[PDB]
Amino acid sequence: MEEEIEEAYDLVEEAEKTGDTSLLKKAKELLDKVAEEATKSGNPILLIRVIIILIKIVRNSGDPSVAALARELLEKLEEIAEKEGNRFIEAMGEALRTQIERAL
Amino acid sequence: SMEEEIEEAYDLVEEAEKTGDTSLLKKAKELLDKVAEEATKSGNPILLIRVIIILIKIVRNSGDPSVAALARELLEKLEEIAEKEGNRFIEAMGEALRTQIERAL
Ligand SMILES: c1ccc2[nH]ccc2c1
Repeated sequence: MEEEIEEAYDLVEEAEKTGDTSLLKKAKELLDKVAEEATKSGNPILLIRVIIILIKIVRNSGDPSVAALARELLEKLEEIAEKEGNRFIEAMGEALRTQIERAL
Repeated sequence: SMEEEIEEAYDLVEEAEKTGDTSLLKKAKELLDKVAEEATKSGNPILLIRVIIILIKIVRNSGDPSVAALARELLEKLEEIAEKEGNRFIEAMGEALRTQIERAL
C-alpha cells in the first residue's frame, strides 16, 4: 500500500495548491482503502501514515469530520500499541493527537 | 543491542518516576548517550524516534537542559534521514516530537 499512501499525500498537496476539491475526493478514497487494510491487518505503521495525511487535510480545511476520523484511527492505533506493549507507538499516538487538535 | 538498551532506558525512567530515585534518570541518560550514537550510525529512524521519545519523558520529569539539547540534535539527524529518503512521514513524526520538546517547561 506504499504506492497508494504516497499518491494520497501527493493529491492532498495538489488539491490545496490548486483548489481542485475533486483531487481531495480522490485522496480520501485512497486513504479509506489504506485505512481498511491497516485496520484489517492491525498494522500501526500504516495507521500512523494515514493519520499524518488526515492531519494535513484538517490543517487545510478545518473539516471537523476529517478530524473526527483521525481521532477514530488514533484510538485504533493506541489499541494496537497497548495490545503489543509498544510504549513508543503509544507515545507517537499522543504526539499526533496534539497535532490534530492544534490543526483545528 | 540497541533495542534492548532503549527498552532498559525507558524502564529506568519509569522506575525513577515511580520511586523518586533520580540516580536512575542519570543511568537512563547514560544509556541513551550510548544508544543515540549507535542509532545515528545505523541510520534507523525508528531507533532515533524511540530515543527522542524517552528524552522527552526525561525533560518533563527533570527539566534538564542537556537532555533537551540532545533531543534537538537527534531531531535534526532524524530530519536529515527523512530528507535523504524522501520520507514525508518521518518528517511529520519529527515535527510532532519537536512540538513536544518546545512545550516542555
Ligand atoms: C513509530 C514510532 C515509534 C515506533 N516504535 C516502533 C515502531 C514505531 C513507529
